[PDB]
Amino acid sequence: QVERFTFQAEINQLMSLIINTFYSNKEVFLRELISNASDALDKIRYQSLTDASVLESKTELEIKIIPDKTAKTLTLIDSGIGMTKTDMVKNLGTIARSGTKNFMEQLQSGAADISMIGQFGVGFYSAYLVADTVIVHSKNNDDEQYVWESSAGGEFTIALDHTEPLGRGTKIVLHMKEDQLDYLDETKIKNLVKKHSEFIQYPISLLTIKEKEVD
Repeated sequence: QVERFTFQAEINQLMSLIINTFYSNKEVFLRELISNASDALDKIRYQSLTDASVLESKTELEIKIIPDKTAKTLTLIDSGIGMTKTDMVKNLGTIARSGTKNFMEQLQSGAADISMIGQFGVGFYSAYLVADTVIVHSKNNDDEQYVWESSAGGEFTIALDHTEPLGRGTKIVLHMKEDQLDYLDETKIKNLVKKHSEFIQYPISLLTIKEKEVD
């Protein structure tokens, strides 16, 4: 069963700004999503320093990135703390901090730019610089696996997830814009991932799917 929600007014505005106005360093999205993956890993790691048994659902702490030219998708998977269902509504549909609300005014005035979005915990929405639709699958130790989706337009959905179990963590699937497809190209994505993960302390693996006709 599919459950439907409205973005908080500010999140709608953030998303319109990202979708409808111009910004020339769209590649910032990758920095933001890798940073979010790192933070979720930090969090499970932190818990495990008290109770190593929290890692039982999935023992590796790593990040995987999978460009798929045929599906037109860029997938980023981490084995971080994951989000419960309520985590997901809170984190991907709302703003918590008043600081985040006022940053939104600074941003919308043009005084701040999109690249500082992470300082205010909404770096995720930068995915919409390069993607028309975003799917987030997540699994936290204290809840079931859920799947969130939004193509923006003021609304998002959440459903029980019946796809491949993560064990623990988050998988973000960006359905790429027609014009932003070179982010799926091997050399470009390799360089970008390298550039934007230099201080990340978790292993990051990049997949390359090659497809050749056999003659």
